[PDB]
Amino acid sequence: NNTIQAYAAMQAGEKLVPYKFDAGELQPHQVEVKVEYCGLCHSDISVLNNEWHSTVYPVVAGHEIIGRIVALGSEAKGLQIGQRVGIGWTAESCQACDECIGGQQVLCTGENIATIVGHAGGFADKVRAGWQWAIPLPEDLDPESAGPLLCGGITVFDPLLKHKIQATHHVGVIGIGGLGHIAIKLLKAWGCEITAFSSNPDKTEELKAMGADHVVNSRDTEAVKAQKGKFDLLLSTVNVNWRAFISTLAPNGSLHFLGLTLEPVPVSVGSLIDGAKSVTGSPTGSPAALRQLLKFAARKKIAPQIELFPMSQLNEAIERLHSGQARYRIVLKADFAE
Ligand SMILES: [Zn+2]
Ligand SMILES: [Zn+2]
Repeated sequence: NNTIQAYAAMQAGEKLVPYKFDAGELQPHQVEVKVEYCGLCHSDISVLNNEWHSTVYPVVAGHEIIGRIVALGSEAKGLQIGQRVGIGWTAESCQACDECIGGQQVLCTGENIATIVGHAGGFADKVRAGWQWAIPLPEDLDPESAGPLLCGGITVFDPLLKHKIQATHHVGVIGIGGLGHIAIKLLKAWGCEITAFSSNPDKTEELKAMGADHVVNSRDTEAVKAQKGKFDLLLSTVNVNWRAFISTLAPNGSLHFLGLTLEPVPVSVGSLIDGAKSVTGSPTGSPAALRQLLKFAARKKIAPQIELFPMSQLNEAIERLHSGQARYRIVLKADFAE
């Protein structure tokens, strides 16, 4: 009665394979969700490949989950069976440390668990998480495209909150894959002036229609230099000239890293000192911000353009992600036998 059908990597770099496991008894602090959709992004690939030397094999990935509650632990508050919720990067936190009790559960300094790190995620017919991390969806939010908001969306949304970004500010976005695409739509709803840095000069018309006010060839060194002093906030999605880009920050501006790149970034202290600039990063959101983002997306239409695959075609979906051709986020539709 606790069997979960899933897709797992048995070792690093393998094709994902059909995998059944015994989830054990649902614990009082947990909820169980029947998966409807699950987004796919490069953080899944990184865990599948043990890039961060934290993967427990077999690993069931998937951390952009939309589904409905099918079971509640006795400690769950505010939820009901049948309710549509989202589950993102974080599955459990301790609820009692200073960070958790003060509403920063993503910064938990006690025991905490990420959805796909030593835990089974959303590439499955059911998934479990702590009740505070099952984020209620507005009834009017399209479930098919909402999954990516729990990862790509929140990693852009949280720096907007933290840096108190307003419509008057000018924000730059470095690299426009699926993550840069979500950033542009969110920033357009925010009212900001938007510059997109792209190495593909052919995409200039599509980026502008996406909401970008300006498009800069990130390969042109002189063109990046010509952006000196413009940005209150610079959002990097990349994975590879940081002096040149720090120069494009306005006074008091921030360079903010979204995804976990492992390559160290050499920072000249003088470049931070002279303009009172900062380098920062932020995790994948606490429950209050996740709730706020879903509410905002129901009002503004920030959801990404998605390509939908059946979950039974996960390996094909992973190949599509790797091709770079996805426009713009890949989502799996759960299609397990009932
Ligand atoms: Zn993701
Ligand atoms: Zn905690």
